[PDB]
Amino acid sequence: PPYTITYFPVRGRCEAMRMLLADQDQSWKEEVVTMETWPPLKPSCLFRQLPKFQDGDLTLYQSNAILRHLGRSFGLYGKDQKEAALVDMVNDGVEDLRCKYATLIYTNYEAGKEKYVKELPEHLKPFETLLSQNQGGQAFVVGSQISFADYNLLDLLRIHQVLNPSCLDAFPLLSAYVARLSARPKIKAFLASPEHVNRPINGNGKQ
Amino acid sequence: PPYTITYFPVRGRCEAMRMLLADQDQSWKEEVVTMETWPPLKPSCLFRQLPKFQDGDLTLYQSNAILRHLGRSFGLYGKDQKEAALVDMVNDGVEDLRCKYATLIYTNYEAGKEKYVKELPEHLKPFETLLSQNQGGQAFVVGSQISFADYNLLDLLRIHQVLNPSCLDAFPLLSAYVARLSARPKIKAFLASPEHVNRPINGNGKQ
Ligand SMILES: N[C@@H](CCC(=O)N[C@@H](CS(=O)(=O)O)C(=O)NCC(=O)O)C(=O)O
Ligand SMILES: N[C@@H](CCC(=O)N[C@@H](CS(=O)(=O)O)C(=O)NCC(=O)O)C(=O)O
Repeated sequence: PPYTITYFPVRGRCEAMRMLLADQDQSWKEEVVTMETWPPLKPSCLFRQLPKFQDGDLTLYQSNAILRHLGRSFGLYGKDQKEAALVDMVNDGVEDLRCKYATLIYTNYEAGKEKYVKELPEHLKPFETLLSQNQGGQAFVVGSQISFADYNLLDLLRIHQVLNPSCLDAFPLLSAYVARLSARPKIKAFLASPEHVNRPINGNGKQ
Repeated sequence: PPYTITYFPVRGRCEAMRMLLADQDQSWKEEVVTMETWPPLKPSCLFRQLPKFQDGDLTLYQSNAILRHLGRSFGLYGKDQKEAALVDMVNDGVEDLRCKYATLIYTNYEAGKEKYVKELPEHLKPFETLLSQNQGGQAFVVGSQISFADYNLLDLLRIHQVLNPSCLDAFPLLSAYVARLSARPKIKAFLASPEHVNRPINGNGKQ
């Protein structure tokens, strides 16, 4: 610690790590980058993009690398080696779908939305399946304790319910899971926050 | 162990993990899937895609989760928690470019090649820089020993020299890096093996 997140004024790729830190009782500083401060900041960013994260003397880029680091710092990475590998698997499945939603939103929202929405159940089904194989869907996506991939999947499922309000109809454990995890008191508090409610999900007005 | 890779007849998302295993003196079984056997196997794959990897009784999917699993299993994840964060970030930068190379190859090869090749220096310069900062570029991408991220970046660099043979000309540290790590005796023995040589880089004939 201390922690500082530098990012655009959107939820985007940082709302999962914000919920993690909130649920872990951490406080962090928000360095908001606007349209005017982005073109000069940009060339000093290693992969020329945001997020950027500072944790004491460590500066990190790449949102999943920031989640894996916080996962190691708070013991949110499985109870053993097999479990760590399964948490990585789920998080990459989350990242693949997060990538397709970003392409839809930012590049083909109007024409592609219905297509996207029609293929979506095949992309959500693997998570319903993991949840049924694990402790009756009553616990987390891997194991009996929360991992960084649960914050990232919770975020993904919540932005997709905005995109398509009935997308979890065929998936009961996924609907119960969104409800359960959203009611965790520090996450519930964060989701009610002005900071959370006042920023768009994405940076182009589409949602 | 034992290790079985199930995948299509290509280098694709499996050559980095094949090189890692060879360099580590491991043997593995190759289960090759074809156009005829893929449509029945596809519904049993968790995220409906290959590679699938078996390590004794652990079945994994997601190419980077498999590489992180092997990094954990073989001490190829940096010397401490800060280095592990850095290895994760490097590997995620490789995956972003790997996913753009796959879009060019599979959706836009002929029309996109020139624009892709023009933007490539900007996507390679992050790696050159990383190397500049690490023992003057004479070691690996993070620290003093190899990580799973070096296997993945080396594969990414080698398939980009096939795409555009002069791409590393402005990047002397990356150039030297490819030469150095490809000369590692077990990787060089792998790279000359018919098993490697006869496998196409991609599944559609483009390179
Ligand atoms: N792989 C990167 C992707 C980050 C990325 O795409 N960043 C975007 C912002 S956002 O889509 O995540 O909101 C960016 O900085 N874009 C500005 C630019 O490319 O100039 C990560 O996961 O951190
Ligand atoms: N995130 C997955 C991506 C795997 C993926 O794209 N798999 C392709 C094969 S390849 O492009 O990597 O060669 C596939 O299974 N395609 C068949 C299908 O989607 O039906 C990973 O990293 O492993």
